[PDB]
Order: sequence, then structure tokens, then C-alpha cells
Amino acid sequence: VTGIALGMIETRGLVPAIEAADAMTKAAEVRLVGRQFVGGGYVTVLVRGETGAVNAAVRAGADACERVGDGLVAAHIIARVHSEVENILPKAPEA
Amino acid sequence: VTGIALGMIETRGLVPAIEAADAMTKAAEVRLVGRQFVGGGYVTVLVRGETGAVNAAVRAGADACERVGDGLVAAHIIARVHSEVENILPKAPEA
Amino acid sequence: VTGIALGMIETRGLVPAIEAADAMTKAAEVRLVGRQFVGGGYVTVLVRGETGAVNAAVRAGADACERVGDGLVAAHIIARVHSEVENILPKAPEA
Amino acid sequence: VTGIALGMIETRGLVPAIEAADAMTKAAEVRLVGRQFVGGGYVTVLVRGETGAVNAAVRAGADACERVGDGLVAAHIIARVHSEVENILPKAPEA
Amino acid sequence: VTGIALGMIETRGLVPAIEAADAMTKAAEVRLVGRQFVGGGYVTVLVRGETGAVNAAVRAGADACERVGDGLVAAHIIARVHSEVENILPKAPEA
Amino acid sequence: VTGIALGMIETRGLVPAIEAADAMTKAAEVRLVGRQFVGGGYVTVLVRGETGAVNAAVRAGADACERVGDGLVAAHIIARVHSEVENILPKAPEA
Repeated sequence: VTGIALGMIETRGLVPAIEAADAMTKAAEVRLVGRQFVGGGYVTVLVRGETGAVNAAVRAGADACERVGDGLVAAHIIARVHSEVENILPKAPEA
Repeated sequence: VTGIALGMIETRGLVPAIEAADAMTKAAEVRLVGRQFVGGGYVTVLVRGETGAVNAAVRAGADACERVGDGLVAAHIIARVHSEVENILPKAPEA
Repeated sequence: VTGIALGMIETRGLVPAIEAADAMTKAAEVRLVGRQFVGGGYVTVLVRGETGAVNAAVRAGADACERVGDGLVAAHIIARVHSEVENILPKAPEA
Repeated sequence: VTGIALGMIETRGLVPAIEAADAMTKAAEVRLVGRQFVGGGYVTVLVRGETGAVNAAVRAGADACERVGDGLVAAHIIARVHSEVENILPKAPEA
Repeated sequence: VTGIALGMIETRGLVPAIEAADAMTKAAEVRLVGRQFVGGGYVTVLVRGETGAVNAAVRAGADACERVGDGLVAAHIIARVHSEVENILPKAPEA
Repeated sequence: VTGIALGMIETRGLVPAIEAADAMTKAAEVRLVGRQFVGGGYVTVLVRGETGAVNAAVRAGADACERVGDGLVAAHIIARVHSEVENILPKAPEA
């Protein structure tokens, strides 16, 4: 796979997170690299790919959870992070 | 057992979670694979099975906690996740 | 002791939790098997016994904390959980 | 020292907790056996002693933090817990 | 250094905490002995010194963060804690 | 690199945090030294540099997340912390 764009969707609840997480990977060719628990209820999900692929993922992921549980927080794409920032980005999630 | 659909119910409180967790397994043939603490008070419960089995579980689990403690958050079914997503799904809960 | 019913009281604060925890064990013959911190402020307390014993525990535990600190969240009894669910139930609390 | 009554004060903030914690021990002869972080912002402080000693502690501790930071949550005394309950009570706090 | 008074400022956010933490040490001769995360968003910062030194620290620290981020929670001085209470006070923060 | 000014942006959500984190490093020459989870939903991001560099970073980082997810909390610069304070500042984030 090996694109490096970043898709991110932030939710309130893990349940919306997991639909997001899944609709995203069903959408385009992304890699789910992280699911984090931020405290306070937000959960983020994070996937990497090429730019087209990651643009689609997030769109699809957005309108999939927007009404699941307590809903969507943000949904956002950095087509190319800076190497400085990959030091806080996970490689693969913790199962 | 070995179905792979996913049942998920998100709650506010562990106490509603545990009724959910139990009414679900009493309902159909599902496996309780996870109970997670999301921070901020939501707790999720997660079970796997075949599709029929997991459709029933969640329905039953929903109307069982909807009035327990602080109540139900979401209740949702992914009849078939993508392997990318099983990397954040637990296999069995932590006792 | 060795009943298997379940008593559960959910609170907002540990202080209400501990009165609950104590009035419960003073009430009937239950075993305090868990005190968990759910994040977000709820704390749950959990005890096992026979059915009569655990019915009484919770009643007594309820009206004991209902006005302690930030108060009672839920109070609820599963006279018989399913073995699937004992995989998230603790055996004895962590001191 | 070795009384076994229990004094408990629950706060919103550690800062009110620490004034409580200190005014309490200055008040009567109690032992500070625990300071716990409950998540969600409440912090509890817990001390043991004889009954007179622990009655005074809490009174003094109450009106000492009631206006510190975000304030007092509860303040409560179990003159004698049940041994079942000492399994969730700490022996000495974690420094 | 080795005074034993205690300065404490509680905040909502780490960012106000860190300005506090710094304006305090710039103010008088205190030792930053702790920065704790209380859950729920409050963060506390804690410094030791002589009494004059620690009185000044906190004043300076107060009006420095009162408008940073989500702001100041409390700000408070125990000129002399009881040894019972030093069992919950850290010696030096965790970097 | 090796400046020692400090840039800090506090957010509500990790997703705004990560845009901040990235726009900052794209802005000037800073080092991302930390991303912390404060509990309760705030997340902070922290970078070091020279003064000019770190002034720019934060400005850029501010108006980049102000509308991402749940948004910006604070945004703040200590051109020179005190060595006492570097004992709570991380050296490099945890990946």
C-alpha cells in the first residue's frame, strides 16, 4: 500500500469510531494505522494511503457515523505531514 | 461458534453495559469478545456471531439497558468488518 | 458463600460508592467482588451471593448513598448471568 | 494509632483535596491511608482512626476546602466498615 | 533550597499549568516538585520553598494563567503541611 | 536545531492537535518535543526552537485548527522557561 496522506475522524464514542474505521477501509485503499482513546470520550481513528484514496475514505467514513451513537467530532485530511509529525503518529494500532 | 458479524452497544455507565452484555448473550448465540472503557464514561460491549444471531443480540441488548443507570448511547451492527478493522477489535475481553 | 446472583450499584464519586459497598455487605450475605473506576466519574461496586441476599443488599445500598456526595447512578440485579458474561466480571477487587 | 473508623472527603480538584487531607490530620489523630484519583476530576482522601478522632477530622476538613478551587463533593464517615469492604480500602497512599 | 511551605495552582489545561509552573519559579525561590494530571482536565502544579518565597510564587503564578487557555481553578498555600500529608506529596515531578 | 523557546497549543480533540502539530512544523523551524493527553479531552502539543521560529509556529498552528473538530483551547509562548520547569517538559514525544 504505502501512501503517506493521513485520514482522521474524531468521534464521541468508540462505536461511531468503529463504523467510521470500517466504512473508511471499505471505501478506498487506506491502512488503519491507529485507534486512539483520547480520554473524555473522544476516540480518533487514523489511516494512511495515497491522496485520492484517503480523500475518499474520510468522506465515506464521515457520513457513516454522523448519526451513530454520540456522533462525529471532526473529519480531516493532511495530504502530507512533516516528518517531525510522524513521531506522534502510530505505525499500527494496538489490538 | 465462529460467526464474524459484530454487535456493539455503547452505554453511559458500566452497569448498563453489563445488562446489555448479558441480555445480548442470553438473546442469541454471540461471543462476548470485549468490554472496553472509553474514558469519559462511555463503556462499549462487543460480541461476534453469525448475522441473524448478532441482529437479535443487539435488539435485545438495546431495550434492556435503555433505562438502566445513565442509559444507552448507541447500538449498531457491522455484519462484516474488513480485515483492516479487526486489528482494533479484541479477541476476548480482559477479565 | 458462593451464590451467583449479581448486585450492582453505580455512583458518581467513590465516596458514595464506598457507603454503598459497605451498607450492601452489612445488609445481606454478599461478597464484594469488585470496585471499578469507569472513568468520567462513575464508580461501580459489585457483589455476589444468593438471590434473596443480593436483592436485599442493593436496596439497602441504594437508599444509603442516594444523598452521599454526587449520588446514585443506577442500582440493578442480574439474578443469573450467563457464563459468557463472567469473562468481564472480576473475582475479587484490587485492593 | 490503629482506630478503624473511616473519614472520607471527596473533592473536585486535587488542590481542595490536599487542604482537606492536611486540615483533617491537623484536626484529630487520624492516619491518611489514601488519596485516590477517580477520573472525571473528583479526588478522594481517606483517613483512619478512632471514632471521635475521625468525626472531628472530617468536619474540619469539610469547612477547609469548601471554597478552595472547585470545592467539596461529599464528606462522610463510616464508623465501622465491614471486613468485606476493607478489600477496596488502601492501607497507605501511593506517594 | 529546602523550605517546606507548599504552593499549589490548579488549572484547566496543561498549557495554563505550564505558564503557572514557570512564572512561579521565576517569581521567588521555589522548587517545582510536581505536575499532576488529575483526570477530567484539571492539572495541578506544586512547589516547595520557604513561606515568603512560596507566597510570592503563587500570586505571580495566579495572575499569569488566569487568562491562558481554559484558565485558573484554584491557587492556594499551606505554609506547613503535616508529615501525614507528605505521603501524597511528590518529591520531584515525572519528566 | 536547539533553540529553547516553547510553543504550546491546547486543543479539544487529538485531530485538531495533529493539524496544529503539523502546521506548526511546516511554519517555522521548531522541534515537536511532545504531544500529551491531559485527560478530559484536551490534548497539548509542544515544540522548541529559537524565538522567531516559535512565534511563527504557534500563530500558524492557531489559525489552522481553530475550526477543526472541537477546536482550539489556548495557544501560548514562553520564550524562555526556567530550568526548574524543564523537569516537566518532555524531550521527545512518545510514538
